Amino acid sequence: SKLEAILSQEVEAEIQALLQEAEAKAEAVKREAEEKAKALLQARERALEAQYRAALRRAESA
Amino acid sequence: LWTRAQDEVARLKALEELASGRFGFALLGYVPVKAKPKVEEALARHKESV
Repeated sequence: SKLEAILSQEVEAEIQALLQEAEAKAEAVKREAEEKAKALLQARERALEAQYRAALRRAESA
Repeated sequence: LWTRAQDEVARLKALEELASGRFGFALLGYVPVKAKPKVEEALARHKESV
């Protein structure tokens, strides 16, 4: 009834705070998980670019 | 101070006689029929009068 609903609503407020801490926990994982993915992609294209510049200076000196 | 302390200590000792319902709780006892209106007047102070 309404009385059990108010009680399970207090417990649902605890549960909602529990989902909010779990959701911000998953977010605090995956924001920087996405950003380490992009940091990998950045450093990878930069290492390839270094190899490209070495290739061009070597071919033109040959 | 002694009166408030004896009152709070009696409330604490009375809290030992409760009957929990797994994050929820019940209680039971007896009282006369002549104070049943006073019992209801006390019962109104519960949250939705649980």
